[PDB]
Amino acid sequence: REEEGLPGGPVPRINWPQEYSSFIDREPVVAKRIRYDTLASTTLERDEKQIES
Amino acid sequence: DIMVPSFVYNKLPVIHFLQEKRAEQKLRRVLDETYTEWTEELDQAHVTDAITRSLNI
Repeated sequence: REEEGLPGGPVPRINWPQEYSSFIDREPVVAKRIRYDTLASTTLERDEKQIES
Repeated sequence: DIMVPSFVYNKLPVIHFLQEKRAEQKLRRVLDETYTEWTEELDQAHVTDAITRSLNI
């Protein structure tokens, strides 16, 4: 995945155009989008040389 | 020359038999004390959760 260039972190299977229609207030939807967009832009990996050491 | 030698000869088979059993007993106890030891290590999911929390997500 890193070679291809896709985001390192997991990405949920969501269709935000549906979520916007579903919820009445944008605040929870915007918060969810912020959380997932921050998650997908971070590499949840540690150094398994230092960990093994 | 005669008497003690004969009675030592009579003793040999039983002592040999008993000492063989004693040796087998030691080996058996050695095997019986062996038990695979499985260790438990901190699950990495908690590490992944603390990583996420540190991001302020």
